[PDB]
Amino acid sequence: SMKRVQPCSLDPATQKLITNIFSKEMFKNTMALMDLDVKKMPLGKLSKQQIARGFEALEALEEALKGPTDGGQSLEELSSHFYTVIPHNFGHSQPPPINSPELLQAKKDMLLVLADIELAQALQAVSEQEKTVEEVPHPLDRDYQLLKCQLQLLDSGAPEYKVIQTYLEQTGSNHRCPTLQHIWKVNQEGEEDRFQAHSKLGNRKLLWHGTNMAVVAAILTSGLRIMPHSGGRVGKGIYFASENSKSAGYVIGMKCGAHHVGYMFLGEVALGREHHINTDNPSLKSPPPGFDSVIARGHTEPDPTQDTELELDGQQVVVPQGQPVPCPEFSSSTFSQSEYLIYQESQCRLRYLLEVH
Ligand SMILES: Cc1nc2c(c(=O)[nH]1)CSCC2
Repeated sequence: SMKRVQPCSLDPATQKLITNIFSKEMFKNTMALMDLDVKKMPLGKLSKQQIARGFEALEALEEALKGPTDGGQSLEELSSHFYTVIPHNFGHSQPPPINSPELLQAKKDMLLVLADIELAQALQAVSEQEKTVEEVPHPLDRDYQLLKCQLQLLDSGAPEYKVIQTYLEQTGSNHRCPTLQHIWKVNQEGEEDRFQAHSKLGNRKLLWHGTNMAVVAAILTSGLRIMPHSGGRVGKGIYFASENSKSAGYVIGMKCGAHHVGYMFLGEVALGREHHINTDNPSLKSPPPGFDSVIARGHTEPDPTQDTELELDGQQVVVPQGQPVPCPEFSSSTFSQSEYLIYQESQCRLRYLLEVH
């Protein structure tokens, strides 16, 4: 007969977060923003098979792009097949040909977001145990438990609160300053074991990772990942910034009522011996031999003399506290702001999640 729904155990802020990151409207908004046809590709219709087939179309396009003219299919023809697999919407005009490396990576980045949307759908599937029991958790407790990631809301007087607020305020944009609403301490267990492997590795820094809302659930469940087909200015790794304003550019938020809500992570990254670069290298898949990280160095860096430390699981972790200052050694760099790169998932541990407006 009628199953009982148990009261929610979660505080209001965490309830709102959980509502936001599993929101169907949000997921569909993200798809429409990536030019996808949500009518032809419903959320409940998304499959891993479809996404794999899309990546296979992009791989064929990549091969056609990298040359030469070998008498294969045209770029228009191979685009047309991609759009059969992954329906796009451009006001019912024909979609554009995927005919440049820039556009190709954009379609790769899109499919990676769609893969993390699919993940959140699959995660929500009702299990057979859940159908037999006569009392069920509040839907938000259920969704929270699916993450298998401990979240703890921080209050104003938490040991790290002011340190994190200062990091945000001092390294964020001077005019378009993102407003802190909430901070959660993040404990994704199953990250801990692989992270402990790097315990001898010094040079740890708390670094920003801005993200769109559509991939937050996947990150909470899985950690920050190096996905096949991922890339960027410093190659195939996980990207962090010491400047909030740099990471805030990657925060795709959503309109709530009269405000715009978005999410940013702080990860503890074991950088070890750093290799500094000053020119883009999209082909990097690891640091040079003897290095543990690659730092694309910017014209500016948060004033190192203002750096502080937090103790996280018995380790000292550098947290920038200073406004960006010019670095004369990197004044001719192709990077205005630094991008911090690691090339294995175990060198980072999620530590904090911030809600910003
Ligand atoms: C998704 C994401 N990308 C990057 C950053 C980020 O915070 N998020 C900062 S470095 C440049 C790339």
